[PDB]
Amino acid sequence: HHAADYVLYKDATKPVEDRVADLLGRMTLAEKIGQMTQIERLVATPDVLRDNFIGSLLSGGGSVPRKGATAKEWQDMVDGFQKACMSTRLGIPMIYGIDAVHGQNNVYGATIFPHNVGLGATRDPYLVKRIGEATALEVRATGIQYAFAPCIAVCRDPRWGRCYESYSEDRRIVQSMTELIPGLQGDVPKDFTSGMPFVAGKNKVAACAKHFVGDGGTVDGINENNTIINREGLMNIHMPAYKNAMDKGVSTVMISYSSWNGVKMHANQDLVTGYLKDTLKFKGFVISDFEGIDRITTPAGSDYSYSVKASILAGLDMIMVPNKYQQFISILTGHVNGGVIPMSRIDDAVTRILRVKFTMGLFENPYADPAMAEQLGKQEHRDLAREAARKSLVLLKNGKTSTDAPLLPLPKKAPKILVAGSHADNLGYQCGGWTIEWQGDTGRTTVGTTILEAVKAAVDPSTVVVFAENPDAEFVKSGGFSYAIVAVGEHPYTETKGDNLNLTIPEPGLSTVQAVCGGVRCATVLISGRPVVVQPLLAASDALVAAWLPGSEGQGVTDALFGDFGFTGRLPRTWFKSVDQLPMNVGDAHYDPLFRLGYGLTTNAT
Ligand SMILES: OC[C@H]1O[C@@H](S[C@@H]2[C@@H](O)[C@H](O)O[C@H](CO)[C@H]2O)[C@H](O)[C@@H](O)[C@@H]1O
Ligand SMILES: *[C@@H]1O[C@H](CO)[C@@H](O)[C@H](O)[C@H]1NC(C)=O
Ligand SMILES: *[C@@H]1O[C@H](CO)[C@@H](O)[C@H](O)[C@H]1NC(C)=O
Ligand SMILES: *[C@@H]1O[C@H](CO)[C@@H](O)[C@H](O)[C@H]1NC(C)=O
Repeated sequence: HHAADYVLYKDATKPVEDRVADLLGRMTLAEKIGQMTQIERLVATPDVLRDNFIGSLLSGGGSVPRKGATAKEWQDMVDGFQKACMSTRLGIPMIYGIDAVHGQNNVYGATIFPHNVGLGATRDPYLVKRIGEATALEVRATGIQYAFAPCIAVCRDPRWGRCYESYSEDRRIVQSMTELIPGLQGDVPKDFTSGMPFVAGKNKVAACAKHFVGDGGTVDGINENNTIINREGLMNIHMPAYKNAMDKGVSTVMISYSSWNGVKMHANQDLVTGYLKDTLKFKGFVISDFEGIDRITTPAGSDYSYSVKASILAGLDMIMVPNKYQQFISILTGHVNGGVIPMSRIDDAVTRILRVKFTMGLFENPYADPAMAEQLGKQEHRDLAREAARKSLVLLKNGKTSTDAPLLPLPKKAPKILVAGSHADNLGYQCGGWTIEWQGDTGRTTVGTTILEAVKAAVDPSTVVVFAENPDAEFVKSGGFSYAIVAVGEHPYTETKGDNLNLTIPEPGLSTVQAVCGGVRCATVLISGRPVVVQPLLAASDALVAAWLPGSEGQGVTDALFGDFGFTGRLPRTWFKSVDQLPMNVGDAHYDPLFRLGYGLTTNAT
């Protein structure tokens, strides 16, 4: 279709499938295996990307060009990698992935949204769609085209360190929140075939339903462990939201480190090929988790030849190596050369990877748009995060007796008020894991508003606000305070570091609540990724709010505390009486919760 040097796959007017087949037909084995290889930016250089025909890069948690990097710095980094990839013989652009799981959270100045558990509390799928829309803009602000989200785990045991990444223990809630996908990617057209990948264009990103499948069902909530459940239970609890994701055109699916009845997901042909590809008709690409294939074996990485064979034969398309690319490429090349892995399997993997790239417009817009840089941390997106934080809050108690005056909403005008606790003025703590660093961090790690700052921004000018992180009982009794807001809870964590068999918040937390509430009426704001042992906190407190991990916009908390809006959040998980009960989920035979799934007190706006 026209000039003498015409190349069909480079023609933007041609159908995606024709472009895919045209390109695939021209590729060497090296070029094919290259597409299947995703590497960390930490090991990438122009020569590496060119010489190995690399298909993808990622930033893992905390993998950044430098701390405090601007959006333009990120764009320049990604574009530098892309220029190298576009200089190959075939000029196949790389796709760059990142964990943008509650905003573009590795990036300084990015809006940080509430984590998924709090979003489940909102029961507001359209809110979550809007969060996806805002997240896509902030990801593209940094030049990145691919977000490793949503996590559609159905966390069945809050001892899991990733429970906060699950919208709910109830698969119906998780299904509803798959609206994140068309937020990130754009809405699919009316005609759309379930299982096809979709991204609308350069202002949207590819999404990733993860981690397939049963990541939330592991024994005792042990991260990456074994999910022991029959097929009926897997299909009833852990699988449904993957079908919703297919219906919404999710572009990629990431495989879980976990096992199902002792079979590693990264080696499970029956589920990856038989079910996801052949039954759900998924036509996007399947990606490993980080060193996921290494962890097929015990010890991890002890037979990488086997890891490569098992994973590629199981049906994975792209391997998040992410560091030992030469070994990966060498081993896979050897397996193909030896007939151990057929060319049909390689061609399928590359077909899927190319399909996603062509579909999303990556060949037409391989480089960043400098005009998008200003999307990062945009006030409109912060306003959305503030709305989400407020809606996520679950009011658990509002008065010690049925006859007391309800404490909340608090008055904005009072002579003197106390703000206290380890979590009252700690932005990193209110964001939790996957914020700037992989595991999160403490203190003023990004741009945002702490609970203390939010209180100061909310109150009447005549109201004196005193901050004391851990005041003693005498300080409070002598202080002349009208009331106190005390914020405590969990420290940031991610993945296995968050696995926790006791679910008791660190001290000082309870001691501070007891000291404060003993001296003045108190509203306790509990920051956590999950239900934690709460009876002692409740006993001390006049009012108590489960605020989850609300993100950068602390004013969402004060919007409800001071009555600008009513409390509306409802528990998206069971609140247990004790950890000895676990696992214990809504619908179980011997269900004995402290607060049932769906529980939440309300207030009316002042
Ligand atoms: O970052 C890519 C994927 O990685 C793993 S987390 C990974 C971790 O396993 C590794 O030890 O450290 C990396 C960098 O700190 C993490 O990104 C997670 O399981 C996925 O959810 C995530 O999408
Ligand atoms: C589960 O965890 C135990 C204890 O660390 C470990 O020995 C076992 O191999 C794990 N099982 C799986 C399937 O990951
Ligand atoms: C609870 O477990 C966590 C994580 O395993 C640990 O850091 C903490 O010390 C434990 N707390 C108690 C009270 O045992
Ligand atoms: C809140 O409004 C509802 C609905 O009108 C009402 O039933 C309830 O009594 C109100 N509570 C307060 C404290 O105003």
